[PDB]
Amino acid sequence: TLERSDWRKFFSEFQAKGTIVVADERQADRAMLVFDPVRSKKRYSPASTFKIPHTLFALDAGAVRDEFQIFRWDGVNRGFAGHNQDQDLRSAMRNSTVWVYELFAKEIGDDKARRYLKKIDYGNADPSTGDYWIEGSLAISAQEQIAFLRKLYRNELPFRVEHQRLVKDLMIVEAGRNWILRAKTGWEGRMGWWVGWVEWPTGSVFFALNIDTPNRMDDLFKREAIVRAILRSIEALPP
Amino acid sequence: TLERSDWRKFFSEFQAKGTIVVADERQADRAMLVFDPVRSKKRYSPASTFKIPHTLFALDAGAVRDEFQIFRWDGVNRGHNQDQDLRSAMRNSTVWVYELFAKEIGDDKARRYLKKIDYGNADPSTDYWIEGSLAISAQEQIAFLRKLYRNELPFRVEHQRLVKDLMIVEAGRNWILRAKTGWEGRMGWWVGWVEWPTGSVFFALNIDTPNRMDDLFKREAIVRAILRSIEALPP
Repeated sequence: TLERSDWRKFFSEFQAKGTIVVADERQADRAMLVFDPVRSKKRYSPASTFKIPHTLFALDAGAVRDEFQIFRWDGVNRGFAGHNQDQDLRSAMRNSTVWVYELFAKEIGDDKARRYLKKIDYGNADPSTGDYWIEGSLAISAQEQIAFLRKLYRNELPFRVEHQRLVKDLMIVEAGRNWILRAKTGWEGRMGWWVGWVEWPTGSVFFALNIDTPNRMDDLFKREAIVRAILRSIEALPP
Repeated sequence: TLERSDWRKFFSEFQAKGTIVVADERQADRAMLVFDPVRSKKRYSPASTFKIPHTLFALDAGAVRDEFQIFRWDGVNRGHNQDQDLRSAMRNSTVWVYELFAKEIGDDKARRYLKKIDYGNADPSTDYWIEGSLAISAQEQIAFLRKLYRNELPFRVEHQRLVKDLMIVEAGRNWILRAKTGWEGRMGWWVGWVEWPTGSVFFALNIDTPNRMDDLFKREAIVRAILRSIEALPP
């Protein structure tokens, strides 16, 4: 691996404190790039980035059939336009609609959740807590997120390939003729994430960033701002 | 269906002659929008738009394992000159890769697949999808695409998802454009759909190409202009 201490300029540009791991697979046998190596190995609640493996759990357990199933909103104003309405998997993913996944968690159960977490060796694989991925015991590091994402990319997770493909499709955030950005944000109040990858004809560039959010909601834009600036600097995103 | 004769302005804007069928599912119980209904039902060689079903045939027959398998370029300069994977083959309409699949699949199996999905006239008599008797209409392309969208085709759902993935041409935070171009020489195509939170908007256009390659840009130009007019693509 290679430390990129010079990347501090990107974090300072947005007055943020955090870490980022970038694994560029476009060429062969390349070192992972990391800013703040120690923090990159520190485990934190995955927050909504957990929707990536959780969707696999839900599809595997039959808690959700496919991308067309609709889950009905209870009418409760949770203070999120994206949340205050019926949802399908894509809207739930795109808007981090936690209540939908709370439904899945209830149907899956704690015992099965533990088995699923163990089979994918996800962080501390501890679902002790309803939303164990937000306020529960579950925690994972930026480096561990990269390892997990690479397995999903390669269809190497112990789930139906159809489910792995559906989740990768749900993760689409942006795309051009020769590139596709797949990612997921996360925020649990004081910690924010943005993990995913951008695929190019010669290979994919994985990333996992987390930052503290002392300004709460006002710091959320920094997640994508920092990652995009870094990705652009290594030509992993169009200029 | 609803004939949008007023859409003639989009074709003339690009000095083109053709047809387009648009199925906007963002709305409940609606008719498809069509320019030149007669031509919309006329069958034409699918050309490279055939790569959508052909990839399913290839995956199903094991001619290709996944999106990571690499097919080595023979070094012939076809004017495609590099090793390819499914995505590069799709994006660039790399016919030789599919000629490879066709050879492994065989004529009998190809005919079986075509009849199973009742694709156009389902006739591979002869690249049968470019210079053979195989032909399909714009309306038939829409029907086929809708089945793929719904994971209703007679193939593994994982294969249908992979093909839909390979078709990605552009995307935004809440929209994804999946499409495939085709050109048989005298005419060309652009078929696919754009997905939005409230539903998907399917399209199938074909136009004549008297100016050959100089007319190719018109395929996307006309469709994009029409999609924008019904807010199916960002302004």
